[PDB]
Amino acid sequence: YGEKSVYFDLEDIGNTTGQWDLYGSDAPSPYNGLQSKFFNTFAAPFTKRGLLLKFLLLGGGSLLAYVSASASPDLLPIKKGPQLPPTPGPRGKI
Amino acid sequence: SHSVKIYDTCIGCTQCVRACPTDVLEMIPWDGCKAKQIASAPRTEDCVGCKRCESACPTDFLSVRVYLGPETTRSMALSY
Amino acid sequence: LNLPSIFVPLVGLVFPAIAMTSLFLYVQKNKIV
Amino acid sequence: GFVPPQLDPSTPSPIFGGSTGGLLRKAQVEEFYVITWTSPKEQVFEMPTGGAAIMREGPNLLKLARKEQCLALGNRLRSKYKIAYQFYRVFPNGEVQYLHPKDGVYPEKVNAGRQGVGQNFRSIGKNVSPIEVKFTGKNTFDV
Amino acid sequence: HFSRTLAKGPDTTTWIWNLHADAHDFDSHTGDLEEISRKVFSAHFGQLSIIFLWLSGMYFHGARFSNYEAWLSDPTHIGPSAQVVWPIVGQEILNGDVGGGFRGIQITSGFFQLWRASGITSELQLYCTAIGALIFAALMLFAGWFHYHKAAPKLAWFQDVESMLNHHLAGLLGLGSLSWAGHQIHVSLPINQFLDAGVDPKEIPLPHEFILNRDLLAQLYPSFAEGATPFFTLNWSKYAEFLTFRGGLDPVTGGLWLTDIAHHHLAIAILFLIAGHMYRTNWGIGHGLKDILEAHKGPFTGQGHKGLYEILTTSWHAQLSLNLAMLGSTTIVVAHHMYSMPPYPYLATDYGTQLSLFTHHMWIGGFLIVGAAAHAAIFMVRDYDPTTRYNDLLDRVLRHRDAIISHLNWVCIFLGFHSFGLYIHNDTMSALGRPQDMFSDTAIQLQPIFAQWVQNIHATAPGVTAPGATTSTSLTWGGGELVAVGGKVALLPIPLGTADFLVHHIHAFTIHVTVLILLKGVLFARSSRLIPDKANLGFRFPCDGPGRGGTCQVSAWDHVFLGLFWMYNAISVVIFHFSWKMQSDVWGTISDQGMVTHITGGNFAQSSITINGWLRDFLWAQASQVIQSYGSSLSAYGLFFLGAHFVWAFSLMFLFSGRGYWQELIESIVWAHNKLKVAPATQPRALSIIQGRAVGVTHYLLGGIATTWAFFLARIIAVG
Amino acid sequence: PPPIGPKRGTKVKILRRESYWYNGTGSVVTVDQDPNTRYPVVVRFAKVNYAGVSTNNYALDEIKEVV
Amino acid sequence: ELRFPRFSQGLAQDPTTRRIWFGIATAHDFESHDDITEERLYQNIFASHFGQLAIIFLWTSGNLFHVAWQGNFESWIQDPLHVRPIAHAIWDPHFGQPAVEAFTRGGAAGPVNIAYSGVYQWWYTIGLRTNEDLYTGALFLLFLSTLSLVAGWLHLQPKWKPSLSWFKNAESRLNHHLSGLFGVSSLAWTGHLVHVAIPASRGEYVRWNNFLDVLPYPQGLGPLLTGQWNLYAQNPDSSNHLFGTAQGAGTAILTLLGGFHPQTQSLWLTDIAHHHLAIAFIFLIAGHMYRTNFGIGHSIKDLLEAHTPPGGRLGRGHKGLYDTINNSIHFQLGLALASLGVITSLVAQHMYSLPAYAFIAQDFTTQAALYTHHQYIAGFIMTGAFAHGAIFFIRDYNPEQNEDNVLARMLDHKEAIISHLSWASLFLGFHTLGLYVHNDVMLAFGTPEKQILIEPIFAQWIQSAHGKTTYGFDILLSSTNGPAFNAGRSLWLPGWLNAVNENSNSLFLTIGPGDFLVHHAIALGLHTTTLILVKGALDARGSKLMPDKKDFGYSFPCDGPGRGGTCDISAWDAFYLAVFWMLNTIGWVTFYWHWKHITLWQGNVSQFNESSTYLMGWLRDYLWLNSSQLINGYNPFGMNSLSVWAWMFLFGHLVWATGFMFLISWRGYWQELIETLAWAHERTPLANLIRWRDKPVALSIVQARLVGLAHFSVGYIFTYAAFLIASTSGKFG
Amino acid sequence: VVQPINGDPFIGSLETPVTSSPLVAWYLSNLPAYRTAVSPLLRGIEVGLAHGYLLVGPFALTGPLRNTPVHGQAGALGAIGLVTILSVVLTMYGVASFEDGAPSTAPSLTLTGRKKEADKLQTAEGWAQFTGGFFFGGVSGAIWAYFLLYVLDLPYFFK
Ligand code: SF4
Ligand code: SF4
Repeated sequence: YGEKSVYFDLEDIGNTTGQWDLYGSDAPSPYNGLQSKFFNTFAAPFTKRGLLLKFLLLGGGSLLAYVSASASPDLLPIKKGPQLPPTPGPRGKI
Repeated sequence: SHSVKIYDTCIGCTQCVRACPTDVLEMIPWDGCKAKQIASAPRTEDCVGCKRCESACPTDFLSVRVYLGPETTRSMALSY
Repeated sequence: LNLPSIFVPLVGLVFPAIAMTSLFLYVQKNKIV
Repeated sequence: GFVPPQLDPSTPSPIFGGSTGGLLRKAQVEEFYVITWTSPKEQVFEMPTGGAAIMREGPNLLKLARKEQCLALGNRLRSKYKIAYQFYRVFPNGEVQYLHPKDGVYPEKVNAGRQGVGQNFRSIGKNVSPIEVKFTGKNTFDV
Repeated sequence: HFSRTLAKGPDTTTWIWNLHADAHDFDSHTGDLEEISRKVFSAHFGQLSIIFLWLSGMYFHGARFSNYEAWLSDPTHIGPSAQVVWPIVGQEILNGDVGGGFRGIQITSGFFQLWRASGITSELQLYCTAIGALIFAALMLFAGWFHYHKAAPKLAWFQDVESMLNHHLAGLLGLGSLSWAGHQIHVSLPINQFLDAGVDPKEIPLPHEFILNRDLLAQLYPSFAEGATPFFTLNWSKYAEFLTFRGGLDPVTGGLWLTDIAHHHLAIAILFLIAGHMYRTNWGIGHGLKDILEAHKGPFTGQGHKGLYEILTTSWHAQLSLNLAMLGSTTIVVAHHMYSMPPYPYLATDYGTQLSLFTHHMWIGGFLIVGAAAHAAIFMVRDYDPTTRYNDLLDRVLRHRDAIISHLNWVCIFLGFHSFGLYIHNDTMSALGRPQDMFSDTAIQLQPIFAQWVQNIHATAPGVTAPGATTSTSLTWGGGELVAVGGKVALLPIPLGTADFLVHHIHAFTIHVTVLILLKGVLFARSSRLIPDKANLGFRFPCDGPGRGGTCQVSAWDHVFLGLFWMYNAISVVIFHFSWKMQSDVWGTISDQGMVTHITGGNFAQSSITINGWLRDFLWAQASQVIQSYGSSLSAYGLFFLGAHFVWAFSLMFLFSGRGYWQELIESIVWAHNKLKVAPATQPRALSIIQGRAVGVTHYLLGGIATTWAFFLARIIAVG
Repeated sequence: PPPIGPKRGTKVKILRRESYWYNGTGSVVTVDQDPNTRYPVVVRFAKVNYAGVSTNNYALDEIKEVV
Repeated sequence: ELRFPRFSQGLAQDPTTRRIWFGIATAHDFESHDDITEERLYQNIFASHFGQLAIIFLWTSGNLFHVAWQGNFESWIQDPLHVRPIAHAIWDPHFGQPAVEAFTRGGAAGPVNIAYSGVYQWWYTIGLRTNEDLYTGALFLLFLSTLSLVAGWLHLQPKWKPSLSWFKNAESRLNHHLSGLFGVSSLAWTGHLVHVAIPASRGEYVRWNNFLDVLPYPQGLGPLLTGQWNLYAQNPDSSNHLFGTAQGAGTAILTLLGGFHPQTQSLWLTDIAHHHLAIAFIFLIAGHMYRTNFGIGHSIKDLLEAHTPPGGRLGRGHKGLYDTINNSIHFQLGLALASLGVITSLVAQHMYSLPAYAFIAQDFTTQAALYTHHQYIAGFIMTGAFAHGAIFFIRDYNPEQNEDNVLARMLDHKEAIISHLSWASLFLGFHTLGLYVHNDVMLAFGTPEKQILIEPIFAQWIQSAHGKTTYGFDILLSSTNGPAFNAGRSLWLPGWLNAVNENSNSLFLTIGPGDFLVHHAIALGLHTTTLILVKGALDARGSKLMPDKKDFGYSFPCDGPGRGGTCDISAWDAFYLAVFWMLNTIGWVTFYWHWKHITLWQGNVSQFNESSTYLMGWLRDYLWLNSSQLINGYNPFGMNSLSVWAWMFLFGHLVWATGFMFLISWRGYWQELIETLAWAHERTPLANLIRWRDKPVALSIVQARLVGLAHFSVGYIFTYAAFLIASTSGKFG
Repeated sequence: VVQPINGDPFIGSLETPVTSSPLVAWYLSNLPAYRTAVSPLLRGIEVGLAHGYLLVGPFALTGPLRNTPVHGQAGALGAIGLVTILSVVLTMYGVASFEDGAPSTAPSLTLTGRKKEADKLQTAEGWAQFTGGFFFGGVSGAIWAYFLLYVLDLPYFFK
């Protein structure tokens, strides 16, 4: 592959089909050691996907429900309720 | 894959074979007509279902029939 | 306790989220027998 | 009989500037196709993916994403020019399947040795009603 | 054409349709470029003859069945009328009281203003013009016969583009502009000055007297007393009386100053005379178009523009596509500039004429642009040949068509969201009782600051960047000046707010989508990933079968089919915007104390930011005139309104269905006719797929456009 | 041996259900004498079918002689 | 059974997004599933039916519970003509304060919706009085829904799965459903009316805790046993009776009065009880016709084989029809759908003219809503009947077993049937449209006296024969002396004649030329829709263009561009085309009903009578005139309680327009665009790390037709619902 | 300056200044997503920090409570809610796309053809670690932006 205008090679299909890494970098970690140690320690319990999905869904639903049920009336008009006498209906309807 | 069938009213004119865009059909020897040949469909895994072959057939009713079936990457003509 | 303030978010937001997640995971499975 | 030709991987490709209509991830993961031919001289032709290319004198090898593209280009080569061609299917593991022309003779020309597939020896009006194949898993045309 | 079309399909009715569909597709009849060119030349002469006949009709109807003479004496309180109907089955109710002791149909073509600007004062002059136009139509017909059946030119004559450009630039446009400037200086200017001085039209001197008596013309402009001496002595300032650079509008007639127009046409004539000496024909001086094109290379490897001369010299369709695009764009620009800077006297206060002219020329421009797309696609299918006529730039475009189309698709989606979703946001907020959360002037503001900056620059231009101009080019820019004629507003500064921002981005969205459809049709006319050999199927074919998932409407013709709908959508929104904005903020009546009352009282700013506002305050409110017209002179508009709704509804039967159903039904109907022995000699067939699409789109566009036509005319005649 | 099928120019009625000219009338052009030919009778019709063809091949038991 | 959908390996192996869409679309077509058998088909259908019953019970339980919890049923009972019933409360956090103020109605403490389904009047008429009754009903219906789910699970297990022979027992099912499902249910409802609802209409509160200690009649069962049945009718409620009270109350429980209750403007409950008693006994008699296992009864097969004319033009008659019906489920579904659609239209026609619920005639919005709702449902059911008939012809019909019977002959002369339907449609369309256009031209030229105004004299004669005296005719029941008049002179004439001669109601409304024109328009719609559906059904097996259509199934895209082109050639496509005509016909019907009634209710019938004879009259005086209050639901100056209906009006217009995109543009354009999008995604940095697992493709041809039709229908329904409700309720509440 | 990608004319891509400029290559290679040899958790931390920090502004300044003395808290809470939704969707994509124990699906070739270690991001465990880092960083960045804007009250052009 890549010799005398040849782009096909059965011994290297990855090159022939263009399965490259255009921008991937092989450089080592640029982050400081202590910073990485702190983040590895404190972000560990969130790295389990099966537990994370259930935790996110349940906790988020609970938090949303709690926020909705505890909203101040001055912030949410639907909580404040009507403040004016009702408008009359047509032909005497109430 | 789609299904393609040839019926014995074929007159062996070869037009359906020429019309196919994916080389599904071919001609084989026969003794049932004056032309002494009949169409065949050995490569239906490459058939896309365009029905050009039916458009090319001169008999009434048709001697080549295409029945659309389960869809695949080849039948849907996907290049990605 | 205002029941609508709790139930409307659950039926409009949380339950659709759970149902859509479960249906997506069910239709993405490569092996269901 | 007929011995299918072997695919030579050291065959040059036509001179082309590139385009956005070439191969995609399907060639990497599923399959692609290769068409080869021999040209008497160097000359301009139309790519099936858009744009124009220059075919070299001698052997030419071209990579494409679908069999339909290969057959369209081959028909153009046979009709406009007078060039014999053949194309193959290539799999990600490297195995090669020779495709066309299948037995060295074009399908539209009758040739001995071909076995019939999908032939019903009756007129099309003799197919049964669907009720006769209900719950049986067959087709009224599958005989 | 008739013989071959009949021989193709003699046994079925289909051939009949083909006979009409392929009448003028000359390239399909023969492959010889010379014969095609000769046919095109003769057909062009035929079109010119038809146009001359139409002009003759207009002038004759103005001379015989019009109140032009009465209107000339009182333009403000008399409505133009040039069509009268016979008293049959009660249709004489259409002869309404237009004014000046005349009953007829009021016209909105603006011919009275044009004739007044030309200086025509009597019916005899209109008769003479009609007779001359008839003579010219006959001459065009004879020339069309002669240059095809007797004296057809050769192919090398047609391919002389240098000479054609020189003659058409210096002879057609330059000399035409100069001769019209002569007419305006010597005929239209004094006649219009006398008319503006309140002189009886039958007492105004005849135009030729102004040529045979210098003393008569010197009383209006003293410079004419010196004759042609200042011109030869280069003391041109003496002609400053009738060659001005004022700007603005004439306060008496509401149009542009005629002296400005004469000076403009003189300058244009000089410019085109200079431009017409660029290309080399026979004397070894001038440029070569091929050399100019081949001299523009680029850093992107080889030179790109090389080879375009051969393509544009050997393909009629490429020339037609490019010329259609340019001419359509010119028509749209004409509409804008004619509304904003009214060139005819008493045109600005004739609201019906202004609305009609703007809308009509917008429609013409849109149709022409779509035609440009269609013939570009036809060139791609039929004349493109890289092995014989190669061009680099076209090849590169074809090699990144995918990137082009993907970027255009994204920009269309972005524009659609961030423009129409703002209207939807406004509707939702208003319905929810939250007006403080809307996108409006009294809420979250989206000001078109760049347009306002341009308006301010053009309003403050006189005296700084254009010292020689008395006022700005238009009263729309600003300056705080209002021009009123006969108690009606002609023009005044046009404010721009949040609603204008929203609607302009609507226009951008619709235009980008129409471009997406047409350009996709062009760039994939020959092939695609789905259909590798689409060029062999042709320009106009219904599909390539139900395979590959289904391939309906892949041809470039079907792209033109869809682009027509999107063009209709875009232009309809444009003309609705114009109508509502002009009625709300410009047109109106001014009292003796300077109080301005607009037709709809300035409701555009607050009502046009929601879809419900357009539904209620534009459609529902302004349809009152058309739906209440029965029993009056405008009842024909109500009848046409209903009929156009009917035609539009009828088109959906063709657009929604398919031909297999109709052929199967025709089978039973044919059985019924056979049983009674009344069978037709020609076998009936259902319309082809392509013909079904064509019929559907034609009746859809006709119904919609005619509906809007009746609505606009009824509203503006009854209220403006 | 005598030739099989009707003579040239004979008027026949079509009995094939899926034929465009079913229960119609055609004229015999020629009959193939090869015993292996499954549809030897060539029939021509006045009206073309949906595909533009006006001739077809039929078996002996798919046609009926009419006068 | 590898991945979704599990019931189809052809779809499960599909690598595109199509696999998902069709997976949803084919889920309930059991006959097409892999390795399906007849017994499994019947069992799955049984379980699905139990599911449908469970859903229905849950729906009605929810309605009852929300009315009890958030409604004002008790206040509405006290003031029926002035209190607006409440459907349910509103809790929407997107609301602004003005919306909260505007939607607070009916005495509630917060924003609510006003009910238009008529449940208040219905439940009040059948004896419900308090919130506790509604709560008990809701709980009982919830229990019934749970029981339905349990039974659906139970009859699917191996122990309790019925066999095919049980499912194919027609005689026993017919006997049980006639005697038990209809007769016994009607008898039980008569018992409810006598024991509970009628006492409730007189101030007597009878519940489960005292119904054994309260006599429905003062003399109990004495008159029934002694044979003096007339004693159950001698003291009916007087003309000054107040419905909820004992003032003027009688004691009769079965009568033959006729006419309307003067206060509630609805039918007497006593007449309803007697009617249901008679119907119950008629069905009980009818339910003993067929032999199951006791040696007495008729055989359906024998009856079908017997009816064969000796020399008439019918061939073998009804021979073999029993097997065809009993072996084809699609035939049974077609017959059932046809009957149910007819019944739905009859219900719509009779409930507006002969109301049975107290105070519902005065609730104009409810009347209009109910009529429009049930007529649209009936139209959809009518289309479905013919769809499943065509399906029967494709999948189940066997010519050999149906030789020379009625089905074979119907297939044999399909051309004549189609030709005659086509002629009828052409005649109706030509002459009706011509009359309308002639009248429009006469109005345009200012000569309204030259209109062609044809009186509907046959319908006027029928109205006169039923007792109406508006037109001055002297046909039966309107003349002083007559045999038919004298026979029923004392039976029911005193009430019926008074009812028909009071024009305040909707009983035999006065009609004129506009009624004639619009009725012939409705006839055109019926005949043309029938033409489309019948042509689809009879050509479903094949035609000259496609003689082998039965081998391709009920629904397929086309047969390609050959033979001249074959778009929309399948029977499914005929159903698709017929839905548009059904919508158009029902639109005409409901426009007519609503305009006539809205002009009657305002006291301005001259408006309809004068404007309905030309089309501009319909456009201006019905649509444009009645849209003003609706379109002012919100505007730059504020909003009111109609804002939701204005928003829904615009929403319907938008969905209707969106359907046009799918209907007009077709697939190949979109597929070509999607390929470009796929390239773009694969080439974009930071986004090509994300990969689709189902390859994106454009929607299929048939899928596009279905989606476009769905958007069209939803937009149609929502737009007209918004207009109807807003226009009626803005004027009347 | 426009060439076929990596010199192959028949791969469906092109090299342009937009795609192949050395500055563009350096910038893209120094982003967290393309640090193929670094731990997925830390790259997820960086991505989450950035996006959670940037999400505060729109919610705080455009929301329904923008004209209320609690607008900053509302904006921060909205940003946290959006971060939670995005984390759920990331977990869904990871569960659907990657089996447990399957090898990495990332390319193992450089532009010059040199073989490399496949990126561990394209695995079940790697994607889960990246998602956990993203959630933690998003919450932390939202809190940090809120602290800078509405606790210290630093001078900003609009707040
Ligand atoms: S349908 Fe198209 S691809 Fe299939 S056999 Fe016929 S011509 Fe070939
Ligand atoms: S529906 Fe019509 S246009 Fe579409 S593939 Fe079928 S025949 Fe062609």
